Amino acid sequence: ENVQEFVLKEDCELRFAAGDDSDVCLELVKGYAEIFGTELLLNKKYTFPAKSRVAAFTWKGATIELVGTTESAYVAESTPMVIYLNIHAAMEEVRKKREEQAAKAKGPRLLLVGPTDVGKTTVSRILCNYSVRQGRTPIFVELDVGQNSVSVPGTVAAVLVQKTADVIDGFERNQPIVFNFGHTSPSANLSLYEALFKEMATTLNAQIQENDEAKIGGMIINTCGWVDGEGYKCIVKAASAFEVDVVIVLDHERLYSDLSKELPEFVRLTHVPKSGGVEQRTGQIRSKMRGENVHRYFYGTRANNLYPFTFDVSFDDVTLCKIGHETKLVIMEPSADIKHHLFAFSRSTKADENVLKSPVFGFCLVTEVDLEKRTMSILCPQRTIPSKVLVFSDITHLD
RNA sequence: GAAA
Ligand SMILES: Nc1ncnc2c1ncn2[C@@H]1O[C@H](COP(=O)(O)OP(=O)(O)O)[C@@H](O)[C@H]1O
Ligand SMILES: [Mg+2]
Repeated sequence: ENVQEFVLKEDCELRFAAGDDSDVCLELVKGYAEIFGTELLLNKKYTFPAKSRVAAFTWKGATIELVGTTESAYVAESTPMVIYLNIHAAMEEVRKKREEQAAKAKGPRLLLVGPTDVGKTTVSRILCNYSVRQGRTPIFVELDVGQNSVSVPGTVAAVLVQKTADVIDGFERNQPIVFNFGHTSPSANLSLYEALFKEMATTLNAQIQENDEAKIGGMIINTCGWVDGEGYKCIVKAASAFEVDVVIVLDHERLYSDLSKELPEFVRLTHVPKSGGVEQRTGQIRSKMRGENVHRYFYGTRANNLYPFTFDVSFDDVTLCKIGHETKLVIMEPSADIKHHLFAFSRSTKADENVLKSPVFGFCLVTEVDLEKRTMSILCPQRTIPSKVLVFSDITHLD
């Protein structure tokens, strides 16, 4: 197996992408390095799968070994990493000030905005990790229903971050708060999209009253890439609902310029460039990535294999329903057209007005519909259904 | 974000 050795000076990153076919293994063999804010352990072997795009950054200097076939691999001397560090530094300063002002203190809340493929999710992740590394537990809010790093696509979610992200597997998705939107873009139903993140914000505000460390941890809010048209007023409502202190605009000067005139004067607005290592992804790639996210939801990762159950449910034992006038519930009769669709297990016990603004327990996928036997087969993360009320998502998956 |  073929090996590549890289010497990184201080403030450089090794940018590489694993091949189309094979894995690439990475090992820090000298110095200190981090991958999107998580510290690498000396001499540990991190196996990344095909098509991964990764940057290992060092503040002090590093020597790194890559084993396996790469599509690209190079050391970059210029990065915006200090910018990202300074935003974290600034956040922690606000925390101290507010803690001292509370002899309960509320941490800073930061909204990241900008178009797709600017490294927004990556920055969110760096910022969450740096807070954890500072001793804090931030709440990561994920409003991107398309490319969601917390739950399945078609959801709006939040997780309390208590551990740095796993280098390979991202953050722990333990006990998130998940709302089912049911579409991959907000433009499919914008009034429902706003209702859901408004209920996210209110729910979060109540939950943090019972948790001092989460309250002072603050929020890092990742948004989707829809910054034009109605997408724009939606950024302003999200900044309002979550009472954000800071808006970070990534690589969009007109957007930065427009928010500067509309946001309240107390809201700090910063424009940062995208990293030279962010690469543009096609729709085929993002579609494939939505699929892998679904697969992960049920089957977990290589390091943490999850073992889901495939069992039959009677149509008499459940109620199928669908949201969408934009915010009305509709009872669905079992049909062949629900095959391959995700369904959310609602926390509402009855199919009524409560379903809309209720978070969900989790998701199943309908694999078979047996109309003659009046049963469906579902793939499910647990043994028995946690709720009898099943809410439709337009997201489909072939297992 | 998603669609073409
Ligand atoms: N500095 C970097 N070097 C190499 N790859 C990167 C870097 N920053 C981000 N990436 C990769 O680029 C892709 C897009 O990044 P992402 O944060 O998802 O962008 P956005 O969320 O704005 O669409 C991801 O695969 C990510 O791992
Ligand atoms: Mg993103």
